[PDB]
Formats: sequence, C-alpha cells, structure tokens
Amino acid sequence: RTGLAEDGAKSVYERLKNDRAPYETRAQNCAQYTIPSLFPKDSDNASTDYQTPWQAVGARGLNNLAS
Amino acid sequence: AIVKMSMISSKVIGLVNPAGITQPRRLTKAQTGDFVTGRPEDISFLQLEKQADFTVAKAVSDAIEARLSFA
Repeated sequence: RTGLAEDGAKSVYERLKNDRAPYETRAQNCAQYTIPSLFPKDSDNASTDYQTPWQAVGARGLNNLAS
Repeated sequence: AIVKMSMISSKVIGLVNPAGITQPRRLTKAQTGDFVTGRPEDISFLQLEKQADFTVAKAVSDAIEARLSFA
C-alpha cells in the first residue's frame, strides 16, 4: 500500500489510539456525570452496574439537546 | 423511613409522672364527667419530636419524585 499505509492498518490504529486517549477520558467523565451507560469504558462490560448520577440534570439536558 | 415514623407516632402511651398525685386507675374506672382527683400536668403522652428531620426528608423525597416524574 505505502504512503501512510506501509506499516499496516493495525499498526497505525495502535499508534493513533494513544492520541485518542484524552478524548476518551473526557468523554467517559462527561458520560459519567450525565447518563453513564451512553459511553461505557472498554474494560466495562456486562455485569457492570451504572450508578445513576445524583444531579440527574446532565442526562435531562443531553436528551433535550439531542432531541 | 417516613412511613415507619408515622407508624411509631400512631402508638399512644400515657406517661404519668410518679411524683404527681394522679392515679390512672381512677381515670380508667370513670364514665364521662365523673370528677376525679388529679392534676392535668401529671398525665402526659410521649410524642415523636422528630419534626425537622421529617421536613428535610419530605423535601428530598419530593425533589426525587419530581425528577423521576418528569423523567
């Protein structure tokens, strides 16, 4: 393939995943304070309970904005 | 918690001060009227004075109910 593709899709994806980490962390925080189930963590899987937010306004606003 | 507090308040107990002179036996063995020797301050009833806690619990429960309701 060459030109931004010689190494391969897997290698470039792994390299770029490190630059995606801060966005994932901020998204996870935002999801946690709003509806947490929207943006689960990679480690998070079934059998995990999403403690609902205390404020319960971030979720309302998220739904309202999306709609 | 609120319902259990109400149930506790339902029970009525007549707290009579031993230092007084009112004896509950003559209060019980008496028809309507029927002047009986005693003093009103001798007989008293215990009460659930947990009132402010009731107000705060009611406020928080109402807030939770409102958010759930519009949700």
